[PDB]
Amino acid sequence: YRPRRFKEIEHTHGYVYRELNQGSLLPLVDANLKESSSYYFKKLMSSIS
Amino acid sequence: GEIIYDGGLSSKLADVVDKTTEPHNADGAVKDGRIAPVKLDLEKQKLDKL
Amino acid sequence: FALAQINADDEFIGAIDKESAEYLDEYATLARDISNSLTLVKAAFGPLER
Repeated sequence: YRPRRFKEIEHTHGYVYRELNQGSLLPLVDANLKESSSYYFKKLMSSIS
Repeated sequence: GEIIYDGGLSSKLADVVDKTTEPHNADGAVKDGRIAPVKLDLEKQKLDKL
Repeated sequence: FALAQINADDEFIGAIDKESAEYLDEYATLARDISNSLTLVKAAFGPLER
């Protein structure tokens, strides 16, 4: 796979702002999930009809 | 005198599209029998449907 | 006794499930928000006392 080319002006004088922080889901995951699992499972079933 | 050769219809090797094109498979002398590329909505900056 | 038939033929385009792939990609956005929100609160409030 490869990206598509932009306009010629954007390749010569183009600048972009980007952030490199992917982060982690651990702070939300790291918990006692016994009580909230049932509520999560209900939402999981509704995602697919 | 009589004109034997004065220009004429000229063949072009290739045409060049001046507009940006969406990804596509071959649909000319070669036709691709596979499914067209699937367009997926990814890398959403703001959360939606989650 | 009454087991409903579940068909997901319309959901799959070849071997790609567009809806599932897009839903899973939103967790990457949530990961960025969790880390950024935690850092921003830490710098603004610092250690906490009760």
